[PDB]
Amino acid sequence: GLKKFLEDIEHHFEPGGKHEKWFALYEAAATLFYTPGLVTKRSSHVRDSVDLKRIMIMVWLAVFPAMFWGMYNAGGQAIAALNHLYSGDQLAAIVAGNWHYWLTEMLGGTMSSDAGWGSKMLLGATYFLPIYATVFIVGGFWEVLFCMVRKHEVNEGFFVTSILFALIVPPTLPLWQAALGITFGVVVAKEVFGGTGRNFLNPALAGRAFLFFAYPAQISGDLVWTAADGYSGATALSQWAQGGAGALINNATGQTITWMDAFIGNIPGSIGEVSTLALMIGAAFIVYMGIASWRIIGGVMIGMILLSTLFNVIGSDTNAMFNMPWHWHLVLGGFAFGMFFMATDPVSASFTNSGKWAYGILIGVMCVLIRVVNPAYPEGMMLAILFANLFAPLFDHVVVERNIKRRLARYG
Amino acid sequence: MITIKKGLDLPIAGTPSQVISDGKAIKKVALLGEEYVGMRPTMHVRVGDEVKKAQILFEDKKNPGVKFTSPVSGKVVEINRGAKRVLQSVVIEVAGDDQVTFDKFEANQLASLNRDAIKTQLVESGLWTAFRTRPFSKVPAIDSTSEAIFVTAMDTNPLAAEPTVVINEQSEAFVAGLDVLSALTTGKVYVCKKGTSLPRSQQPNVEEHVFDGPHPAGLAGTHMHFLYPVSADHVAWSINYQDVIAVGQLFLTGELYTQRVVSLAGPVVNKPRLVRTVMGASLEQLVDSEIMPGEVRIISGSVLSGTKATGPHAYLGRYHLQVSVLREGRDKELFGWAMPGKNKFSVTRSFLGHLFKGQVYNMTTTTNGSDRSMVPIGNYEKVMPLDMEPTLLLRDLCAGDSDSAVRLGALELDEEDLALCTFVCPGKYEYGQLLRECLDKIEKEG
Amino acid sequence: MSTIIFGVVMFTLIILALVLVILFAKSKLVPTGDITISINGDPEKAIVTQPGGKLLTALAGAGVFVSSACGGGGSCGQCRVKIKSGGGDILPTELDHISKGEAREGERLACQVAVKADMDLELPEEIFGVKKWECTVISNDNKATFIKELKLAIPDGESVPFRAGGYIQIEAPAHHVKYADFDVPEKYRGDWDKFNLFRYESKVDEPIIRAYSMANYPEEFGIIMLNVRIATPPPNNPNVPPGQMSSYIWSLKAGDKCTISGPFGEFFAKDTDAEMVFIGGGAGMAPMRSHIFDQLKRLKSKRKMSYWYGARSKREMFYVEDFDGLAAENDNFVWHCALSDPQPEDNWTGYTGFIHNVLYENYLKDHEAPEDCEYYMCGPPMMNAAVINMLKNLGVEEENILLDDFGG
Amino acid sequence: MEHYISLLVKSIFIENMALSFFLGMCTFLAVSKKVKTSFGLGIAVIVVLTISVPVNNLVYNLVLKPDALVEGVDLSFLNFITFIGVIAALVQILEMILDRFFPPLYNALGIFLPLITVNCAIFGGVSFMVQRDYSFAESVVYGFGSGVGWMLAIVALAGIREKMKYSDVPPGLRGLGITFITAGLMALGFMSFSGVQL
Amino acid sequence: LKKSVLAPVLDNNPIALQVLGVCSALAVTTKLETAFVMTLAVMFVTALSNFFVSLIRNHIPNSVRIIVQMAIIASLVIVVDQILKAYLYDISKQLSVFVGLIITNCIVMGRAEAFAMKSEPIPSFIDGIGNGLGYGFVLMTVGFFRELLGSGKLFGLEVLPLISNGGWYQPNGLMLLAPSAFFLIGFMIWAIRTFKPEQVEAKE
Amino acid sequence: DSIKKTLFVVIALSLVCSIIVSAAAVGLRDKQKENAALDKQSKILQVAGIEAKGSKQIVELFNKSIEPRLVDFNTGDFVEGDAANYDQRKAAKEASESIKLTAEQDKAKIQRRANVGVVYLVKDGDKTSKVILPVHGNGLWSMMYAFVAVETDGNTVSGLTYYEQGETPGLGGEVENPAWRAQWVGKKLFDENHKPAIKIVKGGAPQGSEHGVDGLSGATLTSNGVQNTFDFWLGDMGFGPFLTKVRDGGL
Ligand SMILES: Cc1cc2nc3c(=O)[nH]c(=O)nc-3n(C[C@H](O)[C@H](O)[C@H](O)COP(=O)(O)OP(=O)(O)OC[C@H]3O[C@@H](n4cnc5c(N)ncnc54)[C@H](O)[C@@H]3O)c2cc1C
Ligand SMILES: Cc1cc2nc3c(=O)[nH]c(=O)nc-3n(C[C@H](O)[C@H](O)[C@H](O)COP(=O)(O)O)c2cc1C
Ligand SMILES: CC(C)=CCC/C(C)=C/CC/C(C)=C/Cc1c(C)[nH]c2ccccc2c1=O
Ligand code: FES
Ligand code: FES
Ligand SMILES: [Ca+2]
Repeated sequence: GLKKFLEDIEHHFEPGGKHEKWFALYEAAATLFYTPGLVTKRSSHVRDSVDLKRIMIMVWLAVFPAMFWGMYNAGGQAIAALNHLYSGDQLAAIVAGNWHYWLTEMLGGTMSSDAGWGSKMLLGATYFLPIYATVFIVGGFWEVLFCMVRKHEVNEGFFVTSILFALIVPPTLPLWQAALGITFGVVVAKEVFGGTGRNFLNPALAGRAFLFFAYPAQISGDLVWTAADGYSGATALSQWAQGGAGALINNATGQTITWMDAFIGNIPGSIGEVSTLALMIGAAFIVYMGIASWRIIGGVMIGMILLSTLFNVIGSDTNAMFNMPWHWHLVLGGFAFGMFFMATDPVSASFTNSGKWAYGILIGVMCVLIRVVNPAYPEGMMLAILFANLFAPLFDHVVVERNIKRRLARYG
Repeated sequence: MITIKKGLDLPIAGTPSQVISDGKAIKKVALLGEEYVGMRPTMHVRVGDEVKKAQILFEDKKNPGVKFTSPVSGKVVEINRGAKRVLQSVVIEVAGDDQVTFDKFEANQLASLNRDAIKTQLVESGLWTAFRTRPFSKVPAIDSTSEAIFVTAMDTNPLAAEPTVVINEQSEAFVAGLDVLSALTTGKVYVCKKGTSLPRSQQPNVEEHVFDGPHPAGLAGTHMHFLYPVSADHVAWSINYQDVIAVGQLFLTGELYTQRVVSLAGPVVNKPRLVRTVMGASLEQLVDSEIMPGEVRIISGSVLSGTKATGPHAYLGRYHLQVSVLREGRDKELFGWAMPGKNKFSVTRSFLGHLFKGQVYNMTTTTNGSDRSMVPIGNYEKVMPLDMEPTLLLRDLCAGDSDSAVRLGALELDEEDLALCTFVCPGKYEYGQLLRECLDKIEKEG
Repeated sequence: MSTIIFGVVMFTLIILALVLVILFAKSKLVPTGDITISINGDPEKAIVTQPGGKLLTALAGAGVFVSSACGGGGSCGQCRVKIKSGGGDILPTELDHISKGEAREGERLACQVAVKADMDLELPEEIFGVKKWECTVISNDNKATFIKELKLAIPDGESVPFRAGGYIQIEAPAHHVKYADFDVPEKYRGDWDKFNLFRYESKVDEPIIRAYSMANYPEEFGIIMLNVRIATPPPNNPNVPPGQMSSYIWSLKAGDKCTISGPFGEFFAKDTDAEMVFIGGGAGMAPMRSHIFDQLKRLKSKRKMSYWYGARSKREMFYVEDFDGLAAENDNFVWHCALSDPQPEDNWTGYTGFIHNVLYENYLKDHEAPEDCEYYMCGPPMMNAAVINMLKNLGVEEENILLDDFGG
Repeated sequence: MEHYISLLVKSIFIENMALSFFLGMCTFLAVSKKVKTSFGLGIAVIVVLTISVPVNNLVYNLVLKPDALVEGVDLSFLNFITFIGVIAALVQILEMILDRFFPPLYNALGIFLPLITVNCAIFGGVSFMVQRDYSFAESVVYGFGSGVGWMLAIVALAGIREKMKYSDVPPGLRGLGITFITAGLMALGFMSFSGVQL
Repeated sequence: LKKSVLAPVLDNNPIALQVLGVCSALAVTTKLETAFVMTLAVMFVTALSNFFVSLIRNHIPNSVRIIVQMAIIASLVIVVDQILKAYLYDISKQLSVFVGLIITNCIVMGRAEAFAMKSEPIPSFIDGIGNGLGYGFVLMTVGFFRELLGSGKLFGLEVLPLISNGGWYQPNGLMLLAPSAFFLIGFMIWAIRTFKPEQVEAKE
Repeated sequence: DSIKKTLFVVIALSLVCSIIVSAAAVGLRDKQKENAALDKQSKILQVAGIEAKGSKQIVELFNKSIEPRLVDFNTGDFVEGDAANYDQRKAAKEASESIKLTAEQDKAKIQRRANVGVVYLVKDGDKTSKVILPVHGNGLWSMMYAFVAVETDGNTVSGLTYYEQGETPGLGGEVENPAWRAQWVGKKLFDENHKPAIKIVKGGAPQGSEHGVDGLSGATLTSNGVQNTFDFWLGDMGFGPFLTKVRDGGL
């Protein structure tokens, strides 16, 4: 009996109990299974049903379609590349040397070109799950340590942080690098400021930026976006820049990447970003429930479209990125993932309705700007969001000052 | 005509039938000392003392000249005191009908009486405490005046009584009270109401204004925001319709009028309805044999801004016109935070409940969650119709930045104005207490 | 070689040109003129200052003296003044201390009003009446193990227009002291010999000033009494040297003379016709005696008064005759005392322990309405805090509590 | 005129003096407590940089370049003294001309206006101008743009710090340490312009 | 007495408390060689400037005291820069513009104004030496971690074999960028104020 | 007293400080120039395949074995001048002695080229063993400068050294890796048609290839810069004519 079991060991953790130091863990475990059972002490004697637990669990569930399609796509890409490169005894030797491959084959899968969706998803899982487990455990350690030392209750949000961080990295990232990235993102960007609801930066993107600038050779280039040993192949944004729509060819299969391929998600890249359709399906829910800001999403879209069309109109004879239209910007890279799930973090965005529009417009402008006129990087969503996080409070200030003037004029 | 678009009409069950009926016999009444903000009492009575209706019980130290008087004739039986000897209640046991008497006038002299005479008559009878001052919601000082007197002739609180039903029984008294206020004020009197008709005063400086929309439309704070913005320099007074009827009766017959009409309603009330009671009536005796079995909470006022009426506080408040009863919710459910709630209310669309329009909920006193930090998913903007930045203001209140809160507009607010923000907070903050603390700091420092 | 000459010449020319430009711009952009100060009534007693002088120093030079606790600058903020014109802005150095108060009438500390503007000043009347006097010591005798009573004769037969509970300031020059010169009576020699305190010495090479309250009330014309305690090194920290002014006063004797300044106004009793309670301990007898005598004999009021004193031991009592006489002839006054740490020769059977606990247990715990009384207190900090906490738990508001601090 | 637009944009963003070269950090960190004081200090820095860089360009091009004064003579070793003297003279002239006399506006800054001399941003800007060999108009535009960028960075930091009234920082980090970490995090965001060759 | 030269190290650290000298600390802490040379240069300049300013403290005209102090400081730093170019060319090429910026380094002017203007020359010299040591403490501590974790070497000596040359360590690329200095200094301040609580700032 | 004393104090202080500063600055120019020259001479000797430790040895061997010369790019024959001190970088700035390239000519993205450049001849007595050609071009983050030593046949490389670059240490900074600079030994700059033939290959060059060199791993944007600089400076607008002359004489 879980209920009475939890209610019997409760006394060991209250002040003076033999396990007082583990009160944070006890509370976190107990309120996950059962509700607090508390009443209202004053003020409004009736409260809304919503709470931070549900707010975070909905976002955590919204990315499951993207995660599953990402696993399937990663497996399919890896198998296609392996069969493009090797064959026969050479392929058998390659399989025997990688634990991902021979585990996939041990569990009933097949690494041949006629593999099914089950085998492809299993191969994708043997890449995704280790990263996610490492991130979860390492970040939870730091969160619980801070809560214990400061004698607080563990707030919610890490479920979202960990899964997003695991979904925005290449399938080949080393586990020690993943651990370092999550450590940085959690400790430096979130916990030092007091924890959930008290930071100003996006933790997952902060960790990703740490990795990006510390170990650039493992999170960029041709060697990291497809989990096939010895395979080297560029991706869509890198191909468009060298350049034009005629350079989009999937070398592993010899076909030409189409807008539908990019929209559905049959392209290499970060694990969860590929499927714009799945991302839209997931984001529509949380937007309907009112947990995500349609104002921020609209601002991002407006900025992207405006700047893309300006570049298209003015044109260039050297830079091929001037040709890319808005509907290609939408489906290439990590634009949709960031726009839907990372640009809508309530704590990092603006706190005013009119400031949210400016925040989104700035993010959208910066993403396209970095994509086009910055030759160092092919994509700019993470940098753009991190940049707009710095100026969101300034938009809030600009709006509130006008409000204060209205008040002083005795009309507000 | 002003239309409020942002707000919330709480769909709680047990809505009263708007028909008046007699109430159960009341044998004890009391004055609650903690509901008058900034009051430091000076006792003029002692346990066992006999009192007459309208006789002074205590006088405020910090507001010289303000008298709090007995609603009924009887004798003092209890003077409850709490931590640090704070006064909680002065309880009087009803007996006899002796009373203090004052002057009376004809209906056509009230509009031209003298302001100082009006002030003296109001103060002596203890009816001067029906007024409150925005900012700080204190009883006005005797020597002060105001350009704006706001009358609240509408009620939008959940399970509240309909003012027109009550007023139609006391048209002459209501009009006489309006006439008295027209002379008591140095500016205009604002009568805030709904679209329906009410008795009218013929004085030029008394004017009616119509408000429409969900709950927050019926608050004196909203009315002030829209008709006469308040600040440190500009101060407005507020009074509700039943107190206006009391004022009219006072100046028409020379006797303090202490009758009330309150709504007794809630999910656990067997037959919700309007009930005739007396000021400061004992709620324990009032709700006797009116509620279903089980553990319940009795509240004086709305479930949004009432006061838990237990122990020495089990009496009707001075500024409250309803009594609410609902179950104490203490159940613990497996994975309750994750279930699809067909029977769960929320201002968001995360539960199945919002799909069943017209549904009414048997709400309880559970806090649907634990205390947490504030994550602004934008619920406050949906319930605050005033021209402010609710998220910034609430974070200023949480941080204790009184100076910034004043700029953001804290002086315009009362604890009743943040009830919905407290209602819809995912972090389970309670913003009325924080606002009161900030106002206390601001008032003390200057 | 040529490069050296060119470098020298150009260095000199550049530096000189910059200096000359700065000087020329200064000569035209700085007012370089006179500046004055004046009371808001513009009396003939105007004040002329240099554009670089502090307001407090200028006023002191003009004869308008103000209280001080640090010899200059802001330490406590008692030196506050009102300004109408000239002082067009308030700096954070006045918001820091004393904080807020939101004086719409333009108040500031006098330690940081500066400088360039014709100043309009407003001051209280008490600051206009400051005077300096030279007095002759009538007596200087011990009344406790570390306390003396200094009696002064006012010159020219005049009487200072002070109010009961006020204080004056003593001024003495640089001096050196040694404790072996004190004539400690045999009634108190035991504890001095116990710690061999006669070995200590102290000195100061600048003039000193200190404030003291007087145990008399304005109906005792022509004489001022001060209860003075000698500042010895803390018993737990013998390292530090003793005090200066108290040692000098103890060194003085009958027939000597010393120079004092006029009184300053604060700590006056309220006129609300309410019961008054006085709590004192140790050296805080002067304000209490002043208030009691002024209320009972000069104002001839029938208000109810009570005095509670926390004494160390019966060996430390004084003014017992005065208080007993007052309590025996007046039906509206009573006084009680308790011993903090009695010793066998006291033969004590009365109240013991701390005075706050004694008062709580005997009078207030069963009192009808504690908040309606007025409380005047003075004593050591660890009595003052206990009394304040006790009164707080009874619900007494701050406006009914008056606390006087000698400086900890 | 596109040349000067490019120069101004480069100075404001691609070469932000505070968050790309990291100069003036002492006042950048100390005075960013409130947005209004930060804005005032940024305005002062803008004015000083704009008046300083061109004058130093003039002096350097007239007397300090090799052969500028006399053939075969190089007085470039006087660069530091000349630069700092000009800057100090200009700021001391400002203090007497505007702030303490009009409107006045001195009281807002107080201690912090006199020490603009030691503000490393201005000296570094003049040094970079000399290293880059700008013309007079380019010097004016570069000074103005760099000052504006510095103001932008400090105002953004002040806004963040004001937003942090709701934070719960460890006692050992409260104040200086947390501000250092916040600036470090701002640098990451400003690294978005690294590869731009404007 | 010794305390005057040791207090600035931890009790009154320039960068961690005052706060002064942040720019050079951020800039020149990617190699211990440059950090050490800058520490020595600042020590020398501050000590000599304090000595000379104190030597003539009674004759400085109040109008142009800033001009006089900056002239002395600039002369000293010009001499230092010439000497570095003459004898330490390889390190001078790496210090670039930050040798000249010693003039506007806040520590030198702050000490010259606050202390040297009211003290005897020898005490002023000792104060300058102590402040230089306090500055060098932070400089060297930050440079240690930055250089080690960013390139696997100390003072140019290989300590962690790099993978690019057959080793086992992969250097951190962020340690060679600015943000790492900010983070290092912040955490150093955290540790110092943990071990010396009296320096903790009030809540607000 | 005020004004006179102020002026006197400022004048005296300026005199003393200026004396010290000017004496120190003028007394060290020779050593500063010597250090600056040694920095370059060490790198030139390194690329030439001559070892030297210490300033004395560097100077001795540089004087004994290296002979700077000036070359006119337009015609490719030697021209008289002070090659030991000619400053090509500054010479490129001024329009009086520098041309501005066109879109199709500026393959290396250098924006200009000086009329005459300096080359260093390596000598083993009276004969000439090889020629060192300074080249430069734009990378991803910075401008990259290098020396390339060409043998007497005018076709075969014997060494390559990048002595100034600002790429990322792990990705683009590998141009300075000894293992990568060692690949250039033996490659031939031109083909049998005498056209530029150096190839930077993404994914590695074929074993035994005499024109291909492995590109930097994950640094295509810098491999492109290297390819552009080489295919430019080997063309008609660079050392093309000079190497053509070398192939059959002149040297
Ligand atoms: C309004 C007012 C009224 C007053 N009324 C009276 C009164 O009626 N009677 C009365 O007796 N006093 C009264 N005082 C107190 C009086 O003003 C003096 O403070 C007191 O007499 C001691 O003065 P002193 O010069 O002997 O000692 P001080 O020199 O002021 O202090 C000496 C003491 O401090 C210690 N000390 C010195 N330096 C240090 C250090 N660095 N660290 C630690 N300890 C140190 C010494 O060891 C010694 O204990 C009053 C004060 C005020 C403000
Ligand atoms: C939320 C998010 C943000 C990203 N931000 C960046 C970025 O700032 N810079 C970058 O180079 N890649 C970034 N990426 C990775 C690219 O979107 C993409 O996965 C990868 O570069 C594949 O190569 P391609 O863009 O050339 O197709 C991001 C990915 C995600 C999901
Ligand atoms: C998980 C467990 C059984 C015990 C906690 C112990 C532990 C090692 C936690 C690490 C992860 C973590 C700190 C999550 C926070 C958080 C909780 C606890 N419950 C949540 C519940 C719902 C939605 C979000 C959250 C959430 O975001
Ligand atoms: S003299 Fe010290 S506070 Fe006034
Ligand atoms: S060292 Fe202080 S501003 Fe640079
Ligand atoms: Ca060239």
